[PDB]
Amino acid sequence: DVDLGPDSSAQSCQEVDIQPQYFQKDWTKPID
Ligand SMILES: *[C@@H]1O[C@H](CO)[C@@H](O[C@@H]2O[C@H](CO)[C@@H](O)[C@H](O)[C@H]2NC(C)=O)[C@H](O)[C@H]1NC(C)=O
Repeated sequence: DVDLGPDSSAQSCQEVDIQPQYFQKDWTKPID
């Protein structure tokens, strides 16, 4: 077992905005 340093001292996790409709793009690179 190894040690991965000290734990995080943050009092709050980060805030995000999830919009999956903006990430749907038609870029196809199929395997050839
Ligand atoms: C950054 O991450 C590395 C990787 O875990 C930390 O290195 C460890 O530090 C602890 C502190 O006691 C040691 O016990 C481990 O042996 C170290 N592991 C390695 C692979 O180096 C490092 O402390 C971290 N730095 C900060 C500032 O969090």
